[PDB]
Amino acid sequence: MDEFEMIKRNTSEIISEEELREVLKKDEKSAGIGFEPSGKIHLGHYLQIKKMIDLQNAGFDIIIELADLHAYLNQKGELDEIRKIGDYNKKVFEAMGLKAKYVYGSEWMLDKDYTLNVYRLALKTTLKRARRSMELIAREDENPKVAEVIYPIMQVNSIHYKGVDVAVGGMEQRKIHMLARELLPKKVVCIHNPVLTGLDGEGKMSSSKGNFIAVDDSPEEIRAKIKKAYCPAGVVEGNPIMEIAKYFLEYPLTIKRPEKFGGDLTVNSYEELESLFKNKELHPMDLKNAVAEELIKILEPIRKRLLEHH
Amino acid sequence: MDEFEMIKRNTSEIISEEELREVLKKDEKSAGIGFEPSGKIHLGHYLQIKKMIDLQNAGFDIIIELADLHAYLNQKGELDEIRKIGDYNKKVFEAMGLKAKYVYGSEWMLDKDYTLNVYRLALKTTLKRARRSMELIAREDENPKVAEVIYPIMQVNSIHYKGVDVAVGGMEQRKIHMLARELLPKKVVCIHNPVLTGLDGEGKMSSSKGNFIAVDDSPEEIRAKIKKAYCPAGVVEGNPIMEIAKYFLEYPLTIKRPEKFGGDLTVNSYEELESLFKNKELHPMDLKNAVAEELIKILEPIRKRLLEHH
Ligand SMILES: CC(C)(Br)C(=O)Nc1ccc(C[C@H](N)C(=O)O)cc1
Ligand SMILES: CC(C)(Br)C(=O)Nc1ccc(C[C@H](N)C(=O)O)cc1
Repeated sequence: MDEFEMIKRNTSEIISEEELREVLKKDEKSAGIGFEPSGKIHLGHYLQIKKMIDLQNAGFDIIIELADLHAYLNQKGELDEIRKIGDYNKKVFEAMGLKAKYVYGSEWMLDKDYTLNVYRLALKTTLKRARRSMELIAREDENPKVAEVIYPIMQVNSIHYKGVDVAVGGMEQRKIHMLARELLPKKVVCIHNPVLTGLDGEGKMSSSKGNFIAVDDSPEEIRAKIKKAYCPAGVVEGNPIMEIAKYFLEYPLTIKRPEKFGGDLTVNSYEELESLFKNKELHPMDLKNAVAEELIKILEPIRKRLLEHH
Repeated sequence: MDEFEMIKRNTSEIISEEELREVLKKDEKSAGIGFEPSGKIHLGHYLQIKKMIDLQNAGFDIIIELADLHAYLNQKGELDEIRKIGDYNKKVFEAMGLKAKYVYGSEWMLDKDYTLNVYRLALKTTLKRARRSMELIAREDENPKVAEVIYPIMQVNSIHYKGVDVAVGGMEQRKIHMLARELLPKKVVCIHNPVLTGLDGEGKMSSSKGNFIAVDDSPEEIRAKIKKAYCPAGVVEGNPIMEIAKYFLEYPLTIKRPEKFGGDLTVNSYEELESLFKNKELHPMDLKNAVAEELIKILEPIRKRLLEHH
């Protein structure tokens, strides 16, 4: 692959491709993503950090916002506690191999100039639009707070303030990103990563829904989680195990199985793996076993770096 | 009257009376109101400044917020223009005889501490509540902006930040004030003045509805405005002319009229005036003539101070 196709790989959408082409030519180009600090860092975070790495390899300076005020506004607790978890997440992202500028949003979100532009943007952001942009982000609340509609403006403002050429996020960030593209003088290139399905297939992988594999889960726990995971034979869509094979595993992939079940199977691409699964040539139990053992090897250096701290 | 009854006079409500009693005892007590800067200063503004004067006479230090960022958030234009009109309004309020601390909201509304508490309060203010509190304040907008729900939080925050014991406003400010009483550690005493009816009786006196008498209107213009004004015989409620007699005129009041219409009439109180009007003992034309001529004499020193600037 070339640089553009390496950035595009395993993304849901790039907004837009020609604009990304314009960016790649620059000697200096920056790319940002922000994370509300999370008690566990899971495969959904890893997918996005993997993509920030792809950009760093393509010559981007990477900015990681530890979004403490966003988490505060989205009801994750008190600021000092959120910042502690932010610092923990930083260590995890470094353990994943991302050397970047890790910044707390509150480092600039209280500047007078920034705050004035929050108010400028509030004047151009309709309440309906702001709520639409938060539908997949806002913490469930039967009595939604004003903080919910401040949140999207502040993300747009930070895209403006930190001056990134590229914003990266999960597909759930797309409407906030389409606000930023509409409201800001410089249109940011937006790279949207897929939203992983949760292990039970009930919804999306979520830190608060307990349907995730954490990057520092133990081998036994990964095996237990994958064993129980939704994985209907032949079904690829909404299949979290097929998702993990697509987004995290390396190919060629040797799938070990007994000779009585057709013997070990070497598949050279996820597309062949999908073909072998769509028609029950590969059983869920054998897919799960290989997905488990290979995911373990992938996360091992991460877990190990984190374990060494003890 | 004593101090409490002088403050209460011609108010719609005091929240609450016992709390105001506690305040009056203090050697130092402050009272605030804020005005979005307005191209014309009208009898509605004067009624509130008259009440700030009542408080100043009762030993309050008065704070007048020229609410430039509020007007900005409520779509009155650009900040520099709004501030010009703010400075004009200050001159008008001084011409009314109020010597006070006149402060632009933007002087403190961009402080880091203030802005952080905006976000704290956004977490405790529901979007429904915030919109309810703005129903009589927000500029008409088919596509309401996020600025609309930031506005009420910022007013509450300023009540907190500027530390007033008493907040004064028209009845349309009551729901914002009931937020401040619920959210802030120190419960502010709220003094609500009536909302004057517009001259056509169609609604409330408004700077943007052209149904007002401005304090610097010329005598001929006051007469023309009062002549055309809604004033049905016997009807006192919603009658702007009866309102002006109640809130602005001094009693005893001599009402001049021809001998053929019963001759000049001296009424010692608005209550007697209301009695003489409820049963058509006093005609609208005669009420209007006296209300016009006496309102002119009341506003004359104000108009004159303002004219001297030319
Ligand atoms: C400033 C830059 C460009 Br790094 C940026 O994109 N900031 C940002 C991004 C995402 C989030 C949280 C996010 N909405 C979520 O749901 O987790 C917060 C802040
Ligand atoms: C800070 C203090 C205590 Br002086 C205060 O009350 N500020 C305040 C009051 C009213 C308004 C505007 C008002 N909502 C309107 O509709 O005109 C803006 C700011």
